[PDB]
Amino acid sequence: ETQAVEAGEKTVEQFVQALNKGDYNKAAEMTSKKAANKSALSEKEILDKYQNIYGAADVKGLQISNLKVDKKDDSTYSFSYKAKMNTSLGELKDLSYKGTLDRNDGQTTINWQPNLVFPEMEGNDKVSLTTQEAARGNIIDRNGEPLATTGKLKQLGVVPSKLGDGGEKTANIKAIASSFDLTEDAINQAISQSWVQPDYFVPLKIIDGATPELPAGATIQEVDGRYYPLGEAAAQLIGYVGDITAEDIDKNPELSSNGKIGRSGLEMAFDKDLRGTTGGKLSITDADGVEKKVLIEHEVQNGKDIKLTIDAKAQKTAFDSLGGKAGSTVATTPKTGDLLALASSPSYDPNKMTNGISQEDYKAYEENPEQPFISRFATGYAPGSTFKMITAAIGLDNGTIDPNEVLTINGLKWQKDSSWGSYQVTRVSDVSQVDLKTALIYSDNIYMAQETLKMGEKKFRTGLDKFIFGEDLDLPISMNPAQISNEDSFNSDILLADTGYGQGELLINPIQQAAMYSVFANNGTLVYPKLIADKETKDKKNVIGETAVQTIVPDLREVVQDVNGTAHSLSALGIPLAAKTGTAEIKEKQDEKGKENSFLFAFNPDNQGYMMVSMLENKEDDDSATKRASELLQYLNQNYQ
Amino acid sequence: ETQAVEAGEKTVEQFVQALNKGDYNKAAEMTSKKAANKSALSEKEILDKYQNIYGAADVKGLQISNLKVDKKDDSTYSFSYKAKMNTSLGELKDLSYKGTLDRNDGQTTINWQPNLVFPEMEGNDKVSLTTQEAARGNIIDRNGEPLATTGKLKQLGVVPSKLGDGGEKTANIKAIASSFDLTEDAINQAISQSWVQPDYFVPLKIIDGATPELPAGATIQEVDGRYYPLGEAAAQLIGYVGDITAEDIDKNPELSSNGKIGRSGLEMAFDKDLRGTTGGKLSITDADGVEKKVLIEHEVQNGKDIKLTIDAKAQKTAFDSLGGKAGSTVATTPKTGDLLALASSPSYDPNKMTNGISQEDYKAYEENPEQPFISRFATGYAPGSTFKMITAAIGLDNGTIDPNEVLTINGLKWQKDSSWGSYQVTRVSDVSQVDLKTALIYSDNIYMAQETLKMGEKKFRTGLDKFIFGEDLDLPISMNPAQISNEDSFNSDILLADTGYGQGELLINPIQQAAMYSVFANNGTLVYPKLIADKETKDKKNVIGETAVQTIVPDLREVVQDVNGTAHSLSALGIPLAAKTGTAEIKEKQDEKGKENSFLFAFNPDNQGYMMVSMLENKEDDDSATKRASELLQYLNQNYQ
Repeated sequence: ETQAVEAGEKTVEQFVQALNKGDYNKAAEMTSKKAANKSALSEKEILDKYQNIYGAADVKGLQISNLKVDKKDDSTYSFSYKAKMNTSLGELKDLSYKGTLDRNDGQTTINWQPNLVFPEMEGNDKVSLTTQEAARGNIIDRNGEPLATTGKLKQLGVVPSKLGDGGEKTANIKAIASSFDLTEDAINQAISQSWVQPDYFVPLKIIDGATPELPAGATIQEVDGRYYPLGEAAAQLIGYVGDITAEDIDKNPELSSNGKIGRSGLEMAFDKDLRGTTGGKLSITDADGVEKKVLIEHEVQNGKDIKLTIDAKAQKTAFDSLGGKAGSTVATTPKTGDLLALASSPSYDPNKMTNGISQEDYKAYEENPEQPFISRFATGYAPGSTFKMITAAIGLDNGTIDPNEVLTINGLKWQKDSSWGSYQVTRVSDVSQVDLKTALIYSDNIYMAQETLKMGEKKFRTGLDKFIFGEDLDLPISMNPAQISNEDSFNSDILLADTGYGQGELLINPIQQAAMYSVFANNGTLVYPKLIADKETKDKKNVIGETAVQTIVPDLREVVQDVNGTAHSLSALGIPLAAKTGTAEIKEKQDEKGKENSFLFAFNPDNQGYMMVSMLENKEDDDSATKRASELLQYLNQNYQ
Repeated sequence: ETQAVEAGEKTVEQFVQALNKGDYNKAAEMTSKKAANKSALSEKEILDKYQNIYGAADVKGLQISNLKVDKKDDSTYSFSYKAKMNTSLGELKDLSYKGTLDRNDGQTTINWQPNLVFPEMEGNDKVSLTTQEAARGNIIDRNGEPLATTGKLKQLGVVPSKLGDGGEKTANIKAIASSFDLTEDAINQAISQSWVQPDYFVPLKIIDGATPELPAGATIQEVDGRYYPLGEAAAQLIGYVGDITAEDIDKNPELSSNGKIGRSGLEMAFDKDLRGTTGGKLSITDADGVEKKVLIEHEVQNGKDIKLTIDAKAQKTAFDSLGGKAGSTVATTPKTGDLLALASSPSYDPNKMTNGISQEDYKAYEENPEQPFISRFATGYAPGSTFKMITAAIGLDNGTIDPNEVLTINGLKWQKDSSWGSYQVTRVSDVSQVDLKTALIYSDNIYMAQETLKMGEKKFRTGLDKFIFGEDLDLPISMNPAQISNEDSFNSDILLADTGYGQGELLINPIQQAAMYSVFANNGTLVYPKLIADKETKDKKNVIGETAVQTIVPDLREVVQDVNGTAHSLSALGIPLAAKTGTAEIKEKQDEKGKENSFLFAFNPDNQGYMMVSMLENKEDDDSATKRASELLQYLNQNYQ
């Protein structure tokens, strides 16, 4: 009967999944009694064998194939199969397992033998694992400057024994507390943890400068560890690493139990390329200790470096220019798409995170209303009033907009008709006669709203659709694709109008904005941004017409040159600029009034060497993105031609 | 020299693309002079030949392959290639073209011959095309009732000659205007269009009932055409058809120039299956008229029917119950996912659209603030306070919620702390002691907000992620996938709290809501909705725990049974119900105050025969989804067990 063979195969498959799912006791309970021709061990001993051995090699994911179950005698059935499993040294493949089953009335059991752990095992053999951790690779900028590297850090700590009794003990703590900027309550709390022992060195802080006077008990020790040279200026992008946990290993055995793992940003995105592969040997030995079989063996491979398009000098300038306010700044070389800077403010100290951080300091980052953990350059926002230049291009392309047509606009508020109720589009300057150029120079939202309505939704979307809404940019930074609105239709003249000047339901992150605005530096060609230096330049032709660009850019030079251009403060710099400012009124439930976002777009219209998009989120009164752009503009202009 | 062969191949490729892009004059201008051994015709005559022939067969998309260009003599090069093109009768494939090129100094030209139109053509041959339009298929409900079919419509019209002079002419118009509900200005305007001729029959309207008294000039004629039996009650779903235009044919030659095309809803989604394929013959004949070659020939294939899960009776009831207000109602048989009703109100008359509609009536639909064209069942909305039951399930699954724990809540407003500013979560009933059951019965948002905050974002998302946010449901209805929020993180306790009771940045359309709530009728298993009757049932196991369902459903029965349950009016019906009401406060720019959306969720907890989700958008004071649910609930309960 194959009626028994059915159960035979079934038993082995159950045994196999029991091991696969790490439930060794369940597997043990499917074995025959301990005997000469049956199971070599008892259940408890089998359980202990797998737990000990499979645990030592971090075995995980036992999968089989080519199963066969024939019969040899009434009471015994032989079986065989190929198998593979993952370990802390990679996958073991094409392993040949075999043994026999014991049929008994309505019970089929496995005559367990040590060879069902690893095929070549017999009797009291042993397993040995040896390993070498791989060194983590580095993240460097476009010129080789380090962004994430491995430094030799100075570490301060105290030895309770060499501290004192009561007299100096209290005074020595004072000395080190002031000498190294440390709350003396943190020091006492540090030295009184359950693990601390009178003689041990109790680590306290990392000295990131020249080592000063050392009081009694205070001492410095070198330790290797990750180091982020730009600090918080590039924390959201770069991210940080943390101690590997038992839980991380459970998900991926190929990590180093004793190592570091990327917890955020690029460190995580490229954790694999950066961590390399563990070196080592997994072997079976005999009772004595002689090597009997090498299951896996390979030399360590250190992590490889990742070279970015980022310009460390630009990153820092972009970040510092935000003055610790909520905002972000993206800078590119629009003809190739290189991301020179990806700044987000406020930020967090990645060196503290990776070197052990106070549980209250961490919470301080989380509860901070300005949310430093957010990567603002990868977060979607209404693009703001700057978007008028896109709407304008579309209008010129489709013929809806005559640059010379002059709209007559009275006052600072406008609505199509009474169906809009109390809603009205708003502008800041009351200019009566407004043509396109005048609308761009003064940032006139009423003009663009009117032209958007004139154009109509069908044509406006036809133009928007030629951009990148909906697309997943090919970047190692988590983000959502830009959207025009929540649905395929606005179903609203108000929304259509608001979308026309960058408000409405538009969500476009800064990287996506720089991507879209690149058309003005490539005659209507859109150039996708890139972050990895070696990557090839990718673009998308005919997003807007060359005529539209040649019409609009001269107007954008006036936004700077003209005495009433919104970006005229930048004309003083004396460098060729084409720019466009913008705002975005946002509503919040917590705030009585509404918040305002300030934006700046700018590039060199002579050589198309650089481009930058900057924004201050929920700006303070009198603050502005333009007000903070000079240094970066001077720097990019100087080095990117 | 292959230097000339380069140009030879190039010339043919240019000639080919010129034809491909329909620019026949450009192709003609690459031919040699008219001669015995050169081109058979002049350019103007070649131009006219393609325009006439390729135009007659709606040729489009000429593509070649296996190009070869050898030489025969110093002055002549022979060429050949396989080709294919689309036509009004489908694609022509494996066509063998051949001819010769004329080299001359630095100019290579094609010695054009009629065989470069169709391969077997010679001299003064002709092309003939004959066709038979396919009959459009039908859209029927789960029991065969027609939803989109082809009826024989009665059409009223007038004959100006048989109308009068001045006396009866003015009086006869009065008679027909009142006898058929027609503005007599429309009648005069109708009979005075530039095309109208004294003797012609001027069509005016479609009589959708019994034909009444016929005044002088008024007459009725039968015409075949699409007919929608449910009318506006299923207009958004079904959609309508319109006259095929030259522009439609330009995009797809396989359509019938003389036919109908789906412009919206299912009629469009399944336009192809429904339209069938044109029958006909494309042949080449000789000067005389004798058939010389049949290029393509096949019999017509009428469109095939599409059978939906919809229950026409339920569709109409669901639609009528909305009383012309803005809203939508979805109904299913949650164990299989069948969509019994997909109602959206207000609506538009699909029979008017397909039978020619006033340009002002069409505009009336568009400018209507309630936007009847929107398919509300496929539009994303904040799910509302009903969502508390999902949040509750997650809380029970992860152990954050103890059903018996009693929160003490004072008043109708609550905020975590002062960081929330003036923002506060709000509830309608001031119940001091609130446990889960009590929170569900009274629809207590403060309770769920507190539990959501307690649970925390990481766990809340872990639970939400087991649902269908992000997924593209497999349905022939255009929609966007549901979203939890705009980003992967809320970055806000307020948003986290609001999301907990169905507000915040949640966007879930009604079909997606019914999909999610199906877990309560399948022990935590989610069952994907289906619209096509023959389609196989698809599900997703373990979205929530069986314990959570067994805990929550009894509470949902109390929402109906308990005297203070929000859905207690429905207890009168005397049918087994488990329900949950909800609201959603929305803000608008046009309105001074905020708008409110009312929702109802309900199903039979005894047999899981049906489920329904209904919503009134921007409801009028005192209106409610629950207030309008009885008839549908009585009907579904009766027929879906």
